[PDB]
Amino acid sequence: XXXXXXXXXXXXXXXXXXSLQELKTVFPHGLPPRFAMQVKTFNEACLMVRKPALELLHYLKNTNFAHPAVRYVLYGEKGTGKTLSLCHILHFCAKQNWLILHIPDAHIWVKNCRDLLQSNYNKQRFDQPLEASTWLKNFKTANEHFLSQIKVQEKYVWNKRESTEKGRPLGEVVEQGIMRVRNATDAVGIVLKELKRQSSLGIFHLLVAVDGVNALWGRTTLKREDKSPIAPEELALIHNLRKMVKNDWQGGAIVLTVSQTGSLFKPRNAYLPQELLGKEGFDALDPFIPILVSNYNPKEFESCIQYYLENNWLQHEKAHTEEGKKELLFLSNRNPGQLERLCAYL
Amino acid sequence: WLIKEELEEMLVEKLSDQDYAQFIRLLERLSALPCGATEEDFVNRFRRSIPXXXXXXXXXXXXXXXXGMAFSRGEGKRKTAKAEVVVYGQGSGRIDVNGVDYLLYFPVTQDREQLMFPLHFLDRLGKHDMTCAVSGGGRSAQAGAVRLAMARALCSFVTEDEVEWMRQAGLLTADPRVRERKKPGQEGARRKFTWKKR
Ligand SMILES: Nc1nc2c(ncn2[C@@H]2O[C@H](COP(=O)(O)OP(=O)(O)O)[C@@H](O)[C@H]2O)c(=O)[nH]1
Ligand SMILES: [Mg+2]
Ligand SMILES: [Mg+2]
Repeated sequence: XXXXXXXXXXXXXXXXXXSLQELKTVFPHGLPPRFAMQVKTFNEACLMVRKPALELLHYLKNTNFAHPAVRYVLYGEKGTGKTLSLCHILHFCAKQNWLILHIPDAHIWVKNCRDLLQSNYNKQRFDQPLEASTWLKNFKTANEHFLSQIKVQEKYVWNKRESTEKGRPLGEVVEQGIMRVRNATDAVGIVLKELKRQSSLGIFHLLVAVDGVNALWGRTTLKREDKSPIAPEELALIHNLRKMVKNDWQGGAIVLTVSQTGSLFKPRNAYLPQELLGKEGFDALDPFIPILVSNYNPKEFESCIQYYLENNWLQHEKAHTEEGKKELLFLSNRNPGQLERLCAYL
Repeated sequence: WLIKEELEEMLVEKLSDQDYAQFIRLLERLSALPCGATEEDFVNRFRRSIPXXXXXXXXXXXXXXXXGMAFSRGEGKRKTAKAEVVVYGQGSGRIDVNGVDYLLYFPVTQDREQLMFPLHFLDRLGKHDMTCAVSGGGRSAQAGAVRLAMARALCSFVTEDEVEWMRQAGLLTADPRVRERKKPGQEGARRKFTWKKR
């Protein structure tokens, strides 16, 4: 299927490609691991375009940066393809030369943190250096041009012996937060608040993409040495990140996603926004655009099969028949994540 | 021919196997020649007749009043698990289980394969639309019950010939296999406490 760049309407269910340098540039952060497999396997980065992706992109074409920050939501069944329908957006508006703030899984913040550091600067907030540092190290390669341009107007204190005073390029702040890892989180929050402050200017076009928003108000796994569980409130990273969904600001766009897979305490089958977010989440999330994500339709499906045949990735003999199509259709219920797996061993 | 017990009843006489055998042997000699009228009557005395019946019983279809459409409702039962499956003759391929989709209700691939069996057999895979209610037991048991119920509800919409195929595929026959009760003084109904020679 034929393509050039992300935005075309009639190209629904066609194959968009990107380069490897385009890939290291646009997704320094994680790309969905199954798809990183796809890419490292086929040497080619390839994708198809879906009706919700089209819809979302056309909403992003009509955007007014004078208007307050607009929230979007991608919801759907497990492995229904909602995290990649985030990346479509990502490289589109990154090729439009915007600020791309991408957190691939919020859940990695709320769960499995080796080192919980206590910081009372923020009045009982905990910082997670491991995550902060990784996130910053990707964000560096994310947007390079914009990092030297931004001039932060603030005074900031890292240490008694260390400080940075206003008139500094932002990239400086970032890489100085990476070098000294213990305070990396503080620098993350700082980068964040000043990002939102500078978004008032026409220099910042901000796309804030947080996948697994449910993590923000959800119940947390991490614990104090008293065995007492800690709120999502108590996390420096999260407390600061909620501030970035708040719709208080201009020039930005926030695309969001509600996961099942990475979540905590939620049942396996709940793909509906109000469940995953809960009361606090939904309420604190304000009017948003609830974009449903669903299974491949027949056309997208025979398209996916077309594509897999094209790469000779189906190595089974009888895979070429209409028989093979009917089998894979019925076993997958033509679900993107399911078909991915049915082909992997086929 | 009569059993030994039936000749014993006919003559009001205890018999021996050898004797019975001798006689029946003689009746074969009789049948071996040209058969007269009274000859045939004579051997008819010692004749009996037996029934044999094999067909999978075919339910006439049922046309629903609401859409004016025909459906067939099957019931499978396997191993603590019963399932009921209503199959609609004009489908989108939709298959619903207990009010949720079949992919979600059988995350185990194996199960979905079991489900696929009858439909892939009869090449009807997209053609039919099924509603399903299943209860009892664990997942494989359930998927198998649905297999039986479905393959039963699929013989209204199939040809009279494909039926004998589904029999020889073993789709419509229940699974007699079930758990065997532990026995007291043993372990696992078969497994025994370790036996000691000394
Ligand atoms: N061809 C194609 N594949 C996709 C697309 N979106 C997702 N996939 C694949 O389908 C799988 C499921 O997508 P994902 O967003 O991770 O589902 P999630 O687990 O519900 O978030 C991924 O491994 C992708 O490789 C798409 O737009 N086109
Ligand atoms: Mg996901
Ligand atoms: Mg045992």
